[PDB]
Amino acid sequence: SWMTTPWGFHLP
Amino acid sequence: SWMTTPWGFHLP
Amino acid sequence: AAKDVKFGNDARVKMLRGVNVLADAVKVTLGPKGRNVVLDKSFGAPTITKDGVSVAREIELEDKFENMGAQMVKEVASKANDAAGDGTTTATVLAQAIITEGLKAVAAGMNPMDLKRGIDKAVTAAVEELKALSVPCSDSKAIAQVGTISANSDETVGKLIAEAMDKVGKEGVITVEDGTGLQDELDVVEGMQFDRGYLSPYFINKPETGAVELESPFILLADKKISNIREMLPVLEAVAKAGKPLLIIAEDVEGEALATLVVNTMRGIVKVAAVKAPGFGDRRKAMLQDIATLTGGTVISEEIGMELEKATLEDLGQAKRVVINKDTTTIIDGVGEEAAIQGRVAQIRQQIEEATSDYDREKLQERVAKLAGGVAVIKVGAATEVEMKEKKARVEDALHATRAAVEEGVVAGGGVALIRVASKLADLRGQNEDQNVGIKVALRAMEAPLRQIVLNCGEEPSVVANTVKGGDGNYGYNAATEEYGNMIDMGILDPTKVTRSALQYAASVAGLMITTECMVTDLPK
Amino acid sequence: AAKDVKFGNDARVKMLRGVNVLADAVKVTLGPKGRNVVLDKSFGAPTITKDGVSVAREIELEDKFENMGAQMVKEVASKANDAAGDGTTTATVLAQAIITEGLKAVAAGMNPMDLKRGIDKAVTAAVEELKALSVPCSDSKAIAQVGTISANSDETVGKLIAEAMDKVGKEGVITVEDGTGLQDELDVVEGMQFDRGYLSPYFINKPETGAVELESPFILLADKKISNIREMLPVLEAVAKAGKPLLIIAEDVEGEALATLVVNTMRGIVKVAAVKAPGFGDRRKAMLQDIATLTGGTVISEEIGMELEKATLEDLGQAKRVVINKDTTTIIDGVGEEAAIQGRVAQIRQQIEEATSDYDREKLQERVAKLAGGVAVIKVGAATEVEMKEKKARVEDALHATRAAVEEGVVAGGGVALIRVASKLADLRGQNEDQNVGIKVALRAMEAPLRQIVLNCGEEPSVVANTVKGGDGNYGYNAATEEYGNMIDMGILDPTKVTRSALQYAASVAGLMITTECMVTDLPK
Amino acid sequence: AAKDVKFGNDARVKMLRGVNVLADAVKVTLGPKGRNVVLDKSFGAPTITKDGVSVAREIELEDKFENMGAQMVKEVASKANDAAGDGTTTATVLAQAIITEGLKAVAAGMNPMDLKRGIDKAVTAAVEELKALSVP
Amino acid sequence: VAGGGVALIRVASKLADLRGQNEDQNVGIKVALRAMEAPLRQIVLNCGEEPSVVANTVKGGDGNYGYNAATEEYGNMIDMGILDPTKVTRSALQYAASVAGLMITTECMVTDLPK
Repeated sequence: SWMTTPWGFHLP
Repeated sequence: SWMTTPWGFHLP
Repeated sequence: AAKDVKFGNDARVKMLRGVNVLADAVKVTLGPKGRNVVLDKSFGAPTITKDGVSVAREIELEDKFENMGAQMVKEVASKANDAAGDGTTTATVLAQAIITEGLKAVAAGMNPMDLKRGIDKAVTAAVEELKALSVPCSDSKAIAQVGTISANSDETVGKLIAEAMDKVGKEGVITVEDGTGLQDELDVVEGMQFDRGYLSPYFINKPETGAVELESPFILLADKKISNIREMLPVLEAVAKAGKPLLIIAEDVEGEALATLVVNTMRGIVKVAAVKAPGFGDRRKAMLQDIATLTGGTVISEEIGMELEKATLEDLGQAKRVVINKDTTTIIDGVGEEAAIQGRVAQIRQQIEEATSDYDREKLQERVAKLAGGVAVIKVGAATEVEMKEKKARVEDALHATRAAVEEGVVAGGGVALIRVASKLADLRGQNEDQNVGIKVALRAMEAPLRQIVLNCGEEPSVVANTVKGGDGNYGYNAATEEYGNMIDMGILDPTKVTRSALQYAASVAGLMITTECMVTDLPK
Repeated sequence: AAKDVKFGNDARVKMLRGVNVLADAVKVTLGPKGRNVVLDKSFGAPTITKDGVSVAREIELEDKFENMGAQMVKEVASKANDAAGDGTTTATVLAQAIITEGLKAVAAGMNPMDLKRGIDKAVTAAVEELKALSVPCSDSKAIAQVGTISANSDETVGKLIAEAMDKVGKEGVITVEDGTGLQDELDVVEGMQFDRGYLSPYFINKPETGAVELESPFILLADKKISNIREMLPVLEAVAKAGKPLLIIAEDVEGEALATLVVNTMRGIVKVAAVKAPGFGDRRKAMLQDIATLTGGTVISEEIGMELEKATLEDLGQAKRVVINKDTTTIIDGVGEEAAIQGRVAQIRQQIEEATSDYDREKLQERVAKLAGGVAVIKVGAATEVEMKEKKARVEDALHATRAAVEEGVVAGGGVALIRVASKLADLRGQNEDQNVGIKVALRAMEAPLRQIVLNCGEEPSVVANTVKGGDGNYGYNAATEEYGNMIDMGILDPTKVTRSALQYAASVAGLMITTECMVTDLPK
Repeated sequence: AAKDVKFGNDARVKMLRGVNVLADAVKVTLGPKGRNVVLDKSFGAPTITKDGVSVAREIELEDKFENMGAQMVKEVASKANDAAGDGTTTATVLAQAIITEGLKAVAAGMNPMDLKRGIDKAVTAAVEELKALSVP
Repeated sequence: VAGGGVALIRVASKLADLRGQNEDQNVGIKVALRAMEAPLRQIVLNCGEEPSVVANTVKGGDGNYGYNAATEEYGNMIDMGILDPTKVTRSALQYAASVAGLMITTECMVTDLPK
C-alpha cells in the first residue's frame, strides 16, 4: 500500500 | 483490509 | 500439534545438557579477564563482545528439551538482571553449579524434595550471613568511591553521582542526559517516576538501552480502560499534525488498542508509547490527578463524561522528556505550573494532617515525596561524540552501582564474600541425610564464581580457592594484577544486593529444575 | 532460529581456516609483481583485477564459522582502508601472520591474555620506533616527489599537488575535478568540508568511487531531528519540479525518513542525499549557521517555528557541487554572498577576541579556518575521455598519498621500514614467558609483507629477507627491477601513517581472535 | 608384505594416542591408593591386580602405529624394571608426561633436536642434584 | 631419598635457574622440570585429593616434607618411613628421558598393512 502523489512520490 | 485515513493512519 | 513427552532421567539429562551449553557459552566472560564471544549477525562482520547478557540472548538450541533447559536458566538470569542491574553471569554460574550437583545427587537416588529443602535452608542462612557481612555505604565519601570504582576509576563520575544524591537525597530520582559543552552540569527539574512498564517491547526506540525515550512529548491521561482505537483516533491526528510524541497513561490498554499503536509506531507515523496507570483503587485516581497537576494537563475521566474521542491538545499536558524503562517510567521537567504543584503538595500534606491510619499517612507521604522531590538531571560533558557516549554509559553504570550500594551496602568482590559466607556455614544441618547433601551442594556451589574468575585469568582455580579460604576477612585474589590482598583496600567491591539476588534466583531455578519430573514439548518435525 | 555453538579449539580451527582462505585470496596481489585474481560477475566476462580491496569484498564462504573468520579479518582491512587510504593488503598479510602464530602458540598451551599483552607491547614499541624512523615530508620538493611517485612517476601530477597545497595550505581542502581542455587548471572557490557520512550507502551514485556526488544541488538545513516524511514532502516536490539534487543537513534523520528518501532515489525521482549535522550542542547550531551563510540559505530551526513543511526553495541554499565520501562531505563553490561569509568570519574572530578558555579559542579558530580557507579545485587536463579518467584517478591517488605523507612523513617502502623496526626491538621482553612469546610472534610477523612481495616477484623470500636484514638504513630490495639499493633513492616510499595503521589494526584483530573462546552462529540448514 | 608409511604429525599423533592408552591403563595403580585393573584370561575368572608390570604386559592395541607407541614405552618400562627392580609405573608416568609435553612443543613448531638437548641437560642436572640429596 | 615423589619435586625446585643455548632448549628444560612432578600428582589423584593443592603445599615446604597418602596427612617423609632407593628414581628418570627423546625426534614410521 504505497500511496503515490500526482508528481510521482512513492509514499510508503 | 487496513483502512487508511487521509493523514496516514493504518487502521487495522 | 502432537507433543513429545519425556519422563524422569531422560528429561533431566536433556535439561542438564542445555544448561551446560548455555553456561559454557556465558561463563567465559566472567571477571576482568573474560574471554571474547563471537556472535553472528545477519550481515557484515560478526559482533565480538565480553558481555554475558548479549551472549545469553542469542543462545537457543535446536533440540527442544535442551532449549527448555537453556530458556529456564536464561529466565532467572534476566530476573537477576532486572532486580539489581548486574550479576547475570554470576547468577548463571551459580545456577549451573547448583543444577549440576543437584541433578547428580538426584541420579544417585536422593529425594528431590529434601534436596530442595536443604538448598533453600542453606541459601536462607547464606543471605543472613551476607547481610551480617555487609558494611554501610551511605557516607558521601563511600558514594564517591563506589562511583569511581564502577566507572573505571574516574573521579569525575563519582563526584557527579555524589553531588546528585546530596542534592536530591539518597532515594531521589536521578537521570543521566547528554550535555552541551565539555563541562558537566547537574540540576533539578519538576518531575517524578512511577513503577510501570511498557505494554509491549515494540515501542522501544533505544534497543541498546532497552527503553522508550520521548523528547518533549504530549501526555494523554485516561481514567478508563482504553480500547476501541476508533475513540483514540482524533487525539492521534491532533498529536501527529503537531509533530510530537505521545505518552499514554491509562488504566489498562486492552487488545486491538496496543496492537494498533504498535503498528502505527513501526510504520513511522506517531511516536506514541502507552503505559499502565500507576496504583489501584482510589489511589490510582489520586496519583493520576497528581501526574496531571505535575504535567499541567487534565485527567480525562469517563465517569464524569469527557468522552475520550472529544479530547483536544489542551487537555494533554506536556513534559521535557519521558523515559520508559523495563519497570519504571520517569517524567522529566513537566510543563505544569509551579503554583499548581505547590498547591497539590499542600493539599496532600493537609490530608496527612487528618490522616487516621498509618497506611494513609505512609501513602500520602509517598505522594508528597514524589511530587516535591523532583528529578536530578546529570549533563555529561566532553569534547566529541564518542566521549559523550562513553561518559554517559559510565555515568549510568556508576549510578546503578551506587544506587544498589546505598540500598544494601557493599561486600568484598571477586566472589570473596560468597566464599566467606560458605565458610561461616560449615556446621549447618538439615533433618535427614538428603537435606544435608543439599546444604553441602549449595555451600560447594557458592565457590563457583571465584573459581571461574581464576580460570578465566589462567591460574589454577583450586590453589587460589584454597589460598583465599585459608585467609580471613577481605583477603582475596585480584585477577587484574594477579596478586593477593585486601579486596576492599584495592577497590574490588560488590553491592550486597547484587550477590544476594544472584544467589536467590540461582537457588530458585535450581530447585525448580531439580523437582522437575516430566517435560512436554512439540514434535521435532 | 536455532544456533550452533562451538568452543575453544574447534572455533579457533574454523577461524584459522577462514582467515587462511581470505588471506590466500588477497595476498597474491601485493606489491608491483602482484598476480591476477579472476572474479565472477552475474553475466559477461569475469573481471580480472590486481586490487586487494576488490578481491576481499567478494570473499565469503559457505561454512558459517569460516565466514566469521573471513568477515572479522575483512573488517579491520576496511578499517585500515578508511584510516590512511592504502595498505589493506599489507594489513591483511600482517593480520594473517599474527593470527597464525598466535593460534599456534595458544594451541601449544600458552595463556591467550599474556600473548595479547605481549603483542600489544611489541606493537606499541614498534609504533614508537617507526615514528622515530620517519623523515619529514612537508617540503614542497618532497611534495612533488611524492606526487610523482604515487602517480607512476608523472611530473605533472606532482606539480599540480604541490601548487594546490601551496595555494590553500598543507591542511587545506583540495578536490579533483574533470577539466575542459587538455591544460590542467587549479583555482579556489568558497566552500568547505565537514566530517559527516551518508546515513545509508544507498545514495551512492559513484559505485567505483563509493561517494555521493551532486552537481549544482539545493541544500536543506534543519536544526531538528528530521522524521515524519509527510513534513518533508513539499520541499521534495519543489526540488523535483526544479530538476535539481538535494543535500539534507539535519540533526539526525530517523527511521522511515531515510528509508523513504532511499526508495525515492532508487526509483529515480529526486536525487536527495541526507547527512548528519556536524557538531553537537551549541556548536552544532553555530556551524549550521556557518554552513547557511556559506551557501546563502537559511537554517530551518523548529525552535523558533519555521515548520519544516512550510519551507520554500528560497530557504534552501545552493552550491556548485557536493561530494559525500565515507566520513566527510565537501561543499564546493556555494552560492553564498562573499559579503555574508566575510561578515561571518569577522564575527567569529571577534568571538575569538573575547574568548576566555583555550577550548573556545581553538573551536572558533577552527570555524574561522573552515570558513576563510576555501577548497582547491584541480581540473585535470587531457585530450580524450580515457586519458581524462586515468589522469583523474592518478591525481586523486597522488592527493591521498601526499596528504598522508604531509600528515606523518615517509619511510622506506617495500616492507623495509617494518623489518628495520623489528630488528631494533630484538631486546624487548615482557613479564613472563608467554608475553615474550607474543613479542616474538609480533616481531616475526612484522617481516611478512617483504616476504610476500618477494614471493610474488618469484625470488626466494628467506634469502632476500636475510639480505635486507643484513643491511642497514634504507637498504632494500626493488622487486620492479629485481635489485638491491637504497629504497629512498630509487623512489620506493611509503607514508608512515599507512604502515602504522596497518600494523595497529592487524594487532587489534589478532588480539581479538586470539582471546576468542566461543562462537555462536546460525544452523547450517 | 606391503608397508604403510606415515610422516611427521600423523605419526606423532598416532604415537601419542598409543602412549596415552598404555599410560592411562598403567598409572591408576601407582602409590598405596592404587586402583584395580581387571585383566581377562583365556578362561575362568579374570585376574584383578594392582601391579603395573602385569597390566603393561597385556596392553597392545589393534592400530599398528598406536601399538608402536605402546611397545616403545613398554620397552623402557621393562628396562627400568631390570635395572633397579622397582619403579616401572613411575618410569611410565614420567615418560608419558615428558612425551606429551614434548610432542605439544614440537607441534607448536620448535626444533625437536633442541628440545631433546634441553631435556637431556635437565635430566643430567637432576641426576647430579639427586645424588647430592641422597643420604647413606 | 624421600619417597612419594618428594625427592623429584625437590630436585626440580633446585633447578629453576637452569638454561640452555636458545629458546627451544629452555622450553625442553622446563618440560622436563614440569614432568618431574608427575608421580606425586598421580599418587595424590589416586588417593582422591586435589593434585594441584597438594603439589603446591609440598613445593612450599622444604627438606623431607611431603604428603602421606596412606594416612592422608603431611609430615617428614623420612620420619614416617616412606623411603625410596636413589637408584630406582634415577633409573626411572633416565629411561623415561631416553624414550621421550627418541619419540620426540621420530619423523617417519613404517608398519605392516592393516589387512
